[PDB]
This record gives sequence, structure tokens and C-alpha cells, in this order.
Amino acid sequence: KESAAAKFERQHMDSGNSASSSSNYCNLMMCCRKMTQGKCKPVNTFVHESLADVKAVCSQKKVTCKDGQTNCYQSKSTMRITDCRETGSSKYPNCAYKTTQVEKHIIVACGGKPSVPVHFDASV
Amino acid sequence: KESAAAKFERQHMDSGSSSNYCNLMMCCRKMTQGKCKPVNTFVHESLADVKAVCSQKKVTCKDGQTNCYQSKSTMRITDCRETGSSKYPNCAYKTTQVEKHIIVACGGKPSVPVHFDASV
Repeated sequence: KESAAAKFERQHMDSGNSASSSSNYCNLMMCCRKMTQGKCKPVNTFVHESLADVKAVCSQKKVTCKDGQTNCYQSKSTMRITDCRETGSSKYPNCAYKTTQVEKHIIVACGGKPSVPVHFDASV
Repeated sequence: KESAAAKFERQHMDSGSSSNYCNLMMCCRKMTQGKCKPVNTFVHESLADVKAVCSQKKVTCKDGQTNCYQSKSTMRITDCRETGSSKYPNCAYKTTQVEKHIIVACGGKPSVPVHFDASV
């Protein structure tokens, strides 16, 4: 049972986050996308291109995954992505991340039928 | 079960700013599950300052209860309101940052904020 006091803090308190969206993007997104539950996911990449363009990567340059598997593909062009990396002061449940925006080629593993992205491998 | 494709979308896709704050925070703080919460307010002062309000100006709550207190000074808050085109599960909010007095209900022992009544 969530106590009234705990409920109040969850619904109405935001003292920790900086008012700059440029800086708090990862903190908020990592939390919204459930990657801070139980443990703070160390690193994560978000892609800002269209879903169609990311799915199109599955029929582009074939490359070997970092884990030795062979269903990885590299994007023909760079894509706008955001790197979220856990900071030194991060400590679950207080997960903290540094947000970094860059434009790189991405490598994703594809699977299923039709073949779609199922794993983000890397950015080059 | 979440499919592999759905998992990729949840963990890595964000197709297409501070005006996006409410959309993300409301999601993060789990207030967009089951239905979209129409309105919500986030306080950006330290927890210690908000708790202190419980021993400041005593007022009547909007619902008629009498355990409400108002902050002696303004506080930085963010107002979140469903936009004209919000519709669960696709909740959408308008972010508005302002400085206003807050009114909260206090309860429990020690007496702490347990409900956000309004801002003025």
C-alpha cells in the first residue's frame, strides 16, 4: 500500500531534476520507458528518426553483430540519436544520466517476419 | 508478453524540448496508466520547504476539509494540463512553468503534505 506521504512525493515533487530539458531528457525518458526499474540501465540509445526509416535499416548494409550473431544491419546514413549514460552520482532509485545528442550510423539486429529491429547493437 | 519489436520501440524509439516535460514526467511518475490524469502540478522546491508549509497559513481545502495549509511565499511549480487532443493511452500535456503560492493538505504523524489542493 502506497502511503499518502509517498504518493504525494511521487505525484508532485521534482526537486532533483534540472529545469533544462536539454539536461534532464535522459533522466525523464529512462524513467518513462521503464529502464530504471529495479536497477538503473547503465547506457541506452534513443533514435529520433521515423519508425519507417529505422525499420528500413533491416534491408541495408549487412554486418556482423558484436556478439557474433549474423542478423545485424548498419544504416546507410547517419541518424539523430541520444546517448544516455549513467553518471557517477547515480544510485538507484535515484538514477541519473548525462544526455548527449549526436548524429551517427546505427547498427541494429533484425528478426521476425517481416524482419524488424529487435536489438540496438551500436552506433558508428 | 512484450514482443521483441515492441521492446525495441519502447527502449530505443523517440521519433520527432522543455514543452515536452509534462509528457515525460507524467509518464515517469505513472500518471498516464489506466487513463490520463487531466491536470497535475509539480513543485520544484526542496522537500524540506514543502513540508514546512504544513506549519504555515491554515486554510480550508477546496473540498471543504479543513486540514489545508498555504505557503507564505511563492514556489516554482510546473502546471500540466491535458491538451485539446489528448486521448489515453496517447496522453499529451501542455507544460507551464510559473511561480505561485501552493496549498496542500497535511496529515499523518509527523504532519506532512499528503495532497496537493491548489496554487494561487
